[PDB]
Amino acid sequence: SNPIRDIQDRLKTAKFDNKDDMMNLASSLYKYEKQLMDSSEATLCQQGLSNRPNSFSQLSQFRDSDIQSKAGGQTGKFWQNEYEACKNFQTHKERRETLEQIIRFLQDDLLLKTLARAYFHRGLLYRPKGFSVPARKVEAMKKAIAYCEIILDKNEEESEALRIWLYAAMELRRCGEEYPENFAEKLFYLANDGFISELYDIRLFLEYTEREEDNNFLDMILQENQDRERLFELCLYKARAC
Amino acid sequence: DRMIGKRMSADLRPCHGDWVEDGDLSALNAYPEKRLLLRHPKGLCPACRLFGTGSYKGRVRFGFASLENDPEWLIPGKNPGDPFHGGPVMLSLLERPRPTWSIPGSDNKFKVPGRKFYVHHHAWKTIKDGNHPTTGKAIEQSPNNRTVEALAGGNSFSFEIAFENLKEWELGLLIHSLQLEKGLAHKLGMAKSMGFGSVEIDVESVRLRKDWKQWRNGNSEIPNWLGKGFAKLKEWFRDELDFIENLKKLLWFPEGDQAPRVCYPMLRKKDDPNGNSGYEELKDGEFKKEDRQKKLTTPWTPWA
Amino acid sequence: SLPGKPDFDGPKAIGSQRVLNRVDFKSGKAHDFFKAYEVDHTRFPRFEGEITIDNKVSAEARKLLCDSLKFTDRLCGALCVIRFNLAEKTAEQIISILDDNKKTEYTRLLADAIRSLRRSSKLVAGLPKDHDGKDDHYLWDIGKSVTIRQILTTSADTKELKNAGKWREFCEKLGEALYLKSKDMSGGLKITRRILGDAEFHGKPDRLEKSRSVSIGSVLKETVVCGELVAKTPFFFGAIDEDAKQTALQVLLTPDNKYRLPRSAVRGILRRDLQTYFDSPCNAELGGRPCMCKTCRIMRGITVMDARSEYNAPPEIRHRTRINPFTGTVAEGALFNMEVAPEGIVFPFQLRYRGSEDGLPDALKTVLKWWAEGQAFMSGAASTGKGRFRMENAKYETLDLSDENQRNDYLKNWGWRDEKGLEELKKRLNSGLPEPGNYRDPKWHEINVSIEMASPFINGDPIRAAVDKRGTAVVTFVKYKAEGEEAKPVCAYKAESFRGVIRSAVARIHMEDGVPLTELTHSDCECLLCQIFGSEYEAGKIRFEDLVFESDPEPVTFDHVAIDRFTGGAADKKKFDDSPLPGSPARPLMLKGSFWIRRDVLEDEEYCKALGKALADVNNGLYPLGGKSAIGYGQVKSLGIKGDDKRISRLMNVAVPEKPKTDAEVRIEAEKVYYPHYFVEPHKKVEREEKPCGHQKFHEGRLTGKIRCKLITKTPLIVPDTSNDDFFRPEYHKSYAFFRLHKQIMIPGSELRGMVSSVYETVTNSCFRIFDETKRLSWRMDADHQNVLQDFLP
RNA sequence: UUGAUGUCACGGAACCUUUGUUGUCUUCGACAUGGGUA
RNA sequence: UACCCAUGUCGAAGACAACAAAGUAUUU
Ligand SMILES: [Zn+2]
Ligand SMILES: [Zn+2]
Ligand SMILES: [Zn+2]
Repeated sequence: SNPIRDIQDRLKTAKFDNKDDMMNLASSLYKYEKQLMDSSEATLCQQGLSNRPNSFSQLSQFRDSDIQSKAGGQTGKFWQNEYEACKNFQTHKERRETLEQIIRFLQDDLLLKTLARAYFHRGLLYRPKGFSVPARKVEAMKKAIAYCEIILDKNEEESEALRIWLYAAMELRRCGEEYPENFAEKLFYLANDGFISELYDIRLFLEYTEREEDNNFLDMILQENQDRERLFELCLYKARAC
Repeated sequence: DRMIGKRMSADLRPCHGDWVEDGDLSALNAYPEKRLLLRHPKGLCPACRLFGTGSYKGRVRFGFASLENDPEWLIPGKNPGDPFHGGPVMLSLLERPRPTWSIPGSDNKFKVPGRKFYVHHHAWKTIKDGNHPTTGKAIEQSPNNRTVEALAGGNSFSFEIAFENLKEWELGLLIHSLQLEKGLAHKLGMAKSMGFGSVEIDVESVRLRKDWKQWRNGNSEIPNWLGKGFAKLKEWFRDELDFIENLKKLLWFPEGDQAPRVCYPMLRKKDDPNGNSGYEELKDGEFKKEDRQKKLTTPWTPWA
Repeated sequence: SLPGKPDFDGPKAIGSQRVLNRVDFKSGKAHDFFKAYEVDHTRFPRFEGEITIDNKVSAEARKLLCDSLKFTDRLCGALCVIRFNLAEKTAEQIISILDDNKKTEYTRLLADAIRSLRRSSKLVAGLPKDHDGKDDHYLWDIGKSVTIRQILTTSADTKELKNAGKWREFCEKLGEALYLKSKDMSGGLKITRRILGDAEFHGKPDRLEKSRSVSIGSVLKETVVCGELVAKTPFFFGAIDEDAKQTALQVLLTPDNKYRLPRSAVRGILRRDLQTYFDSPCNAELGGRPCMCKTCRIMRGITVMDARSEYNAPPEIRHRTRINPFTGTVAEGALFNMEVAPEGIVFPFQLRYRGSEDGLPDALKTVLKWWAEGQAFMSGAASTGKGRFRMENAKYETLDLSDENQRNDYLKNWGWRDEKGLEELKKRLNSGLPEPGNYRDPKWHEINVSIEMASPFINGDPIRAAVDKRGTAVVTFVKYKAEGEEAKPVCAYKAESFRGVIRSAVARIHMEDGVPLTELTHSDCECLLCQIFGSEYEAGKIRFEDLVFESDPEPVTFDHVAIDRFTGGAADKKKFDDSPLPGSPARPLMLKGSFWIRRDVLEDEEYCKALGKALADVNNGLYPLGGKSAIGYGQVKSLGIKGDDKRISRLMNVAVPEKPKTDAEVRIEAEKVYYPHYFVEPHKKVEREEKPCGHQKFHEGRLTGKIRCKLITKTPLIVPDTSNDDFFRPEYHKSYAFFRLHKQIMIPGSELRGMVSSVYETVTNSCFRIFDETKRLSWRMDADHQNVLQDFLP
């Protein structure tokens, strides 16, 4: 891999006002540290960085607290996006490694939201076997809820945090746990938003339909686009709506 | 204005070294990439690859040497009934080297001149007679000088070197650095500048691990390894191997009843009953600043 | 309730929360865990209450109630009977001294060293002096106002701290405070969290379970077994105090600092060994009707006492590290330390079994025989030799509780389960154990090891070096054995280090699908290294103990110095020394010990072949023991094993050319005088490689072996013995003998390494390996108007 | 500070993996100090 | 704001750099 060389290339290009530059620099430095912690074969690289005063000045500027902490959330969000794109081309082992890399890197509302979504997706990988659910599935969903509640304690209108909280609450119910408290109130806020962001939301608006006995949002579902991979699941939601 | 690391080419500085560039490197103390500012951009030189560094274990092991025969001492012991202890010899003052002599001034003209080596000579005969190497006056006890028990010439030792994952050219140049050539010697131990410590090494045997259950005699392959070593030096440096020649001239052992006189000057010629110049006279005569680094880097250049 | 209903600040005022785990039988690794508070009975032995009875209740109901209360023998998880300041001030002062004198870099070392003083206040008088025998040591005389040495001497002489327990408490609190101050300098105390698997798991009972009536019969007997469990190795029952950060791995202790053998561990080990006997794992989950497998039915009759030791000295602290196989150096972050309990501690042991069979079931008789033969492997860290016990002085008898006379006698005495009743019951127990019928051999076998070294040896401990009177930079490992309440020191080679060496020897010469076993990650892996030595997913099948030295040698100290390649003198701060154990060809060091190997490994010819190959290479001298083998320490003369029936040990078994004549010419003039030294000017080009040869295997095409050499003196040689600078006595005039080891004239390996390294550096045109880069030169001005003095202005 | 016709929690080993290790010749010569006289 | 030197004495280095805990599959 030679991650030291990658750090040189980024340090040549990078300027501190530019998101992509800092995203790339943070990514390269994290990969270097990861290879050290793994005792990888890349640890045989004994070389250092060239142009020492320039490299020192640029690294010293990057490691400013606000610069690196800013870059952290953006790198996490970029990885989370690229995961949710390539999720269905990956095998289980490498889906797992991707998500756990995101979690370890991120361990600001952008960071918390990204970490909550990463924990939600890590939990989805576990599947029940026989009449037993893995404990780590419940653990992951509870940690997602815990992260979501930092945002919602100070901004109850935040749609993404609210939706992640509601998804995790529905998975808790699926595992045979109870709903967490104030599920009804938060599920009522979601209906005050009233728009489908992703396929999971269709299952929330049906829960709202069955609870408040309100039919307004069913026409959104019946008009949803058919160009989806999990067509059978969408058709099952269509049947419930009808 | 400069730290001494800036008075030599950056290529000859240690591979894994200290921060000499202008700045306060402690600003990155919390993060792993700080180490990359302390390492050469192109990696490890041969001696670092063979003998190792703080971040890379070495590939050779040096064992203790043991004397083979009954000792032959420089001076007979106080009790003639005991041959296993020798008598004392008193050395003249041992003082620290001064780099300000080799680097005469703040002018950027003056570099680090090179690697120090001590020459071979017999001033130990004067010390055995109890006299100072330069002045010839009797040495006196002081809190600052030493008395030692010293072996004579002709004592023999044996020791072993273990090695692992060497290239053939590496083993060839290691054998070359051990045995040298007939007419050359190493220096070892205390008081090298007073003529003590000339030693010669000879290989007795090389054995090789073929695998976990077979070892084999390697004596037959020694010439091939030496050939590859010298071919490697040609590949790196082509014809311009002058540093080898200067090294050999400093490793040369005087033979044929030759008797070089080797000593440091006195501080002033009035202090020397032989009548040669001291440092205070030399520093504006032969070893004047514009001439000093050339004379010091030319083997066996006389000062008087 | 407690009598008088007193109040406390909270649960932590009365007890400690401890993790209790569940171990998967086949992998040997924990599946999950839960937590509870434990409250010690010596602090809170008693609760009191009332039963209120209506007058119309019959006499027979009253009799049944009273007999039931006497028969009830356990509640809230405990066997029972039913009847009817300085350290803060010192830390602040020492921190002020350190920061006033700009010596804060030593905070961590001081914190660890002061913690080490907790075992005896007399150690304060023993703290090292400087090399001149004077109070200017670089740690203890900082501040030379008062010094640290004076602060500690005053504290040790404070009458409140004269009690050993108070001194231990003082040292521990002070060490923790200095540790936390040292952590601030590194950016604060921060510890990496686990991604997932960090939550407790509680068993869920089943509410749809069906009701059953079961007879079990009137035949019912109780067997009592009494004895001792004796520590034949050091042992480790892990338990972390969350408020104690300084130590990474910690031992379980009572509140008054006695060592504890907990009930939970003993039950877990009994269940494990019973499944080993029957040779069938139990698969049952928590909750639902009780499991009916043969192990669970026995465990439902068993009772065991929680036990503690009379011995209460502080634990040892062991250093531990991990080596990166590619570079041959410590891996990033892999330095940690461990508390260990000494061998020789004795625990009371009492077991009881209730059942309808005529005695102990045959499986339990076999397991107790295994324990009596010294294969009670009870504690954690088994792979590195911790936790082997022998059951000693066993006695037993069976009481028949179907007999009404016996049963009334039993009820009258609460089953003889209190201290006084126990001392009566012991008068009627019979010596020995009941012999098993269907006996099965123990699953582990002992291999005896003996190693011979013809060189010095060190297994370094710098913290012990910081407090020992001798005052070198590093000294060798020692450990302590308990006798009564006395502690005796023994020089040893750590079990962990020896395991590491053997594991490396095995891994470097085997492959899986053409990849060395050193390079694998070992996820979903079935390689022989996982099979023998274990992994992060399953326990290993070979257990290494510490090795001890025969005939108790005494350490020797050697001096060292690094030489600047330009000046030819001592490099600025790099003068140092060590204290290895002396070993030589005439008087070699002898190491003895043993390791335990599971019998299914000895039965497998392939695994035996692998171990044999590795120990053959250790016997050949390719793997030195301990540190600093670059300068000649740790060299194995031979290694031999006994006990395998030769299943492992079956595998363990042209003149040099003339040197050329030199071409060098030097011409000497008889009247001239020459300088004692000259400088070799290097070539401009240094040849570097970004990625040197890795240590993780013997690479094909490269060479490995030994060079044997002859050295001859041409002029007189001085190699001094600097351990004594006054040898020729009839600041003073110093004098030295020639270097000797066990009265043999020798040259150290470090001298030869440095000598040859200088010439090799010059021949290959290498960098100046040793060189004082950061020195700043300066020169005197001269009395010269034009060139100097007219440029300096007021 | 329980609630009562129903508690196998003595129903659960803080267990598992990690080499206090890597690098270093007990060496060795010119240097200190600040004026003085017109 | 030009010129000129004068005196002979003396031990140094005594550990430094790195790591300071990290990991611990539930499945096409
Ligand atoms: Zn180098
Ligand atoms: Zn069972
Ligand atoms: Zn494996």
